Amino acid sequence: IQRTPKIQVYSRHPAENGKSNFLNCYVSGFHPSDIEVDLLKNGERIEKVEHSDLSFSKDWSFYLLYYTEFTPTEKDEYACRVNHVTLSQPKIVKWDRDM
Amino acid sequence: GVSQDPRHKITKRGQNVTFRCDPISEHNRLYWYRQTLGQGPEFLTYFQNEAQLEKSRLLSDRFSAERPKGSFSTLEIQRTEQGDSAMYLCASSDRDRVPETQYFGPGTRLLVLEDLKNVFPPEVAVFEPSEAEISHTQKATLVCLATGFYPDHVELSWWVNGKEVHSGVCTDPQPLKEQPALSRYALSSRLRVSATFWQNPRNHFRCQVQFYGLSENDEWTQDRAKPVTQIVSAEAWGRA
Amino acid sequence: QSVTQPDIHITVSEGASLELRCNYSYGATPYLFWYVQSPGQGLQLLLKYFSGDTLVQGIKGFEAEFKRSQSSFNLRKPSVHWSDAAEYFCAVGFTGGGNKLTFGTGTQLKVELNIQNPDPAVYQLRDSKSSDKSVCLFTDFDSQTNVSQSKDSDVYITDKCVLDMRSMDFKSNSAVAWSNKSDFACANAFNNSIIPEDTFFPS
Amino acid sequence: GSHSMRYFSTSVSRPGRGEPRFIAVGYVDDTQFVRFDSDAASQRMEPRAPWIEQEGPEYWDEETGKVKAHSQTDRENLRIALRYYNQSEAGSHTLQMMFGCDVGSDGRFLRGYHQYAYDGKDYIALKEDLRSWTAADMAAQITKRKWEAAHVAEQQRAYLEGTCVDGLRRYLENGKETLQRTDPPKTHMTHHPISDHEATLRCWALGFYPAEITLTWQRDGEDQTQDTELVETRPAGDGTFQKWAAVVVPSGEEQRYTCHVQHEGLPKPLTLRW
Amino acid sequence: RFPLTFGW
Repeated sequence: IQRTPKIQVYSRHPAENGKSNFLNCYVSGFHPSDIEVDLLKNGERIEKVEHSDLSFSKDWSFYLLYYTEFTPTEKDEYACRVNHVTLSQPKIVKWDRDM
Repeated sequence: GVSQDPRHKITKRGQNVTFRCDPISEHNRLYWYRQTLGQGPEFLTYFQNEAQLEKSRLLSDRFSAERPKGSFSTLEIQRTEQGDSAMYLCASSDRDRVPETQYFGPGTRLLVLEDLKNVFPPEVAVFEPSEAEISHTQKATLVCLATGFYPDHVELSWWVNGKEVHSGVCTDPQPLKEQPALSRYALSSRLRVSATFWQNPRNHFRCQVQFYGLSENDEWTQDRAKPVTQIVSAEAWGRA
Repeated sequence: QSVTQPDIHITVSEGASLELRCNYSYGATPYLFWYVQSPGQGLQLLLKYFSGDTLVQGIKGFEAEFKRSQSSFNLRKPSVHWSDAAEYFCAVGFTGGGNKLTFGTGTQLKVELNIQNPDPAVYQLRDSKSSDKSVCLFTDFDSQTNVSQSKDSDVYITDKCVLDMRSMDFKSNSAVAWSNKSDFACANAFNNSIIPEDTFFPS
Repeated sequence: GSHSMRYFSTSVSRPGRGEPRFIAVGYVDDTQFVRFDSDAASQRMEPRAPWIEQEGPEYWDEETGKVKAHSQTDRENLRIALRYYNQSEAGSHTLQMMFGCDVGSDGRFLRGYHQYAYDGKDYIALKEDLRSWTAADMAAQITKRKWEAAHVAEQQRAYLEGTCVDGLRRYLENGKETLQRTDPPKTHMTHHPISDHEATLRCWALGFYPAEITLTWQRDGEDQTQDTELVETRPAGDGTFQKWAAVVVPSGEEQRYTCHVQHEGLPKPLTLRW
Repeated sequence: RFPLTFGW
């Protein structure tokens, strides 16, 4: 069987421009395992990306956490790009600062 | 039920060694152990049917063990030294039986030398009982003796009419040093049967002493016979 | 994470009760084994216990009992045979520490003969055509007789070992000595050792 | 307080792409401390928490061997599962495993868990008594029969009550600075309009540990779930968690809406009003 | 500590 991933985009600390923070893209309640996740800056793929270790919830659906180091500005576009076999097309979630 | 090969091996210091272990079928695990002279075995490593999972960090990297095809294991230790001379054990388990019983093999005793200046083979002779025993016991006690061998790697057996017998047979548990201040070895053995078994000349008697010594790959540099693996036998007939 | 084997050397008379202790660290409930190692060959498994039956009956008449209140798994045998003289190891596998076995310090056990009809004697056996030495045999002597080893350089004396004629149920001790000296006879070999006054000698 | 330890494993088969990707992680109640990825070059159990680095080289040498066996024990296990379900040897499937122990306040054993999974569905689970099993399908009843031929229960039962618990307090008392303490959340409220007289009210609570927290939007002493969005708990990556609750209200009615936060770290349940 | 593992 298959599960549809739930995606969230958010920051470790409240938004303060110029001061370094961390961006997280959380994948939850999803199955199967093999999935590709990347973080984009204004459409540019960010190279230095680290990911959490693979675990799963009580319902055997996995959960992951992709984070990277960044510094927010006023105009820059950040978003999380997700591709999965459960997705016919790669889905992107825009980052909202005060979502 | 494990089968190991070989049992006794002797080398000069600073070289490599190689033994094999052919454990039981349908057993997927293989533990290697090292037992010093008269002590608890020391753990080396263990496999699960394909590859090496754990190795004692207190053992150097020159210890190489591999079980490629998952049926038999291989062991290789480089730069032999006398501090490693001991008995090395091979064991197998199932991992599906919860008690996880390990069954060991006959093992392999290692002796490292700084130079092969000590190898001398044994000589065997048989001694017949005196009538004073038969005049007092109606039973005869025979003796086999080993003279001047090195090292203490022997396997003594008796044969009556071509078949091994064990009733009324005793042997020294340990060989001695003929020169206790250095030192060729010596061993003793006895065999006791009734007078009618003895006073009948047809009964055959042979003292089988198979010696674990040099192999064919070894090079002999001394002006004497090569002390290769030998089974030195001495026989006797019954007497009237 | 330790295994304790208190009995490190035991010598009893044949036919008596026997118990060897083996205590492990008061931690988890680990695997338990008792291995015997004959002096020459490898280890032979006697018994094991993890199922939950505190009493285990094993091979060679050996039975073992598990007592978690004492954390002991002690080997037992009702009457020890004469052949049980070997080194006895208790081996455990610490469940959380991997399936590798943890072996004990080792117990060396010997058995003295409960001799019934002592009859000491000394015999000079026939020299064969392939030797220059006359050999001697101290047999049918009482078990508690200790042989003082030779001090002359050209005389060898052995330690006692026991034979069992399984057919007739006869057990006797033995001790051999030999020398290549021409001035050597068997009657004048065991003078270094203590011999009973009633020991028979050839006429 | 009540804490636990979990062990999660994951084996994902891949035809022709080498040995299946094996990922095993070690989890304390809500903090990960060890991991093992098969495709990494180290091939040893690597720590992921500071306080667990006290354990000597024997610990890593032991934990490495025990899990590398589990990789091969599960790799060959899949080749049996393909025979059990009569699948194609060129198909891709996933194997999952979990079992750990929960304890009480003063170190008392509380509960025992053990559950496997095959492609997102349960295969075999140890019962609450820890001395019996529960196979899901007829294919699992084969393995269930084996594991009954051997006495697997009283080994895993003695483990879930023993070395799982006996080793747990060693982990906690090594790191009582980080685990046993609870960080209360940082709470605030935002305000976001979408039209002339309709806006979105979102209640924020950041930086708390652990993740068990309850949020409820109430209107004049009456709770509300209609027109309310509550996202699942999300981690910060440093050891804290986040969660927001949303409610859309028309203009002029904002002051009556109340956000309430209930959490273990707070001695008193918070009451927030805009 | 990581417990043991049995095949099917």
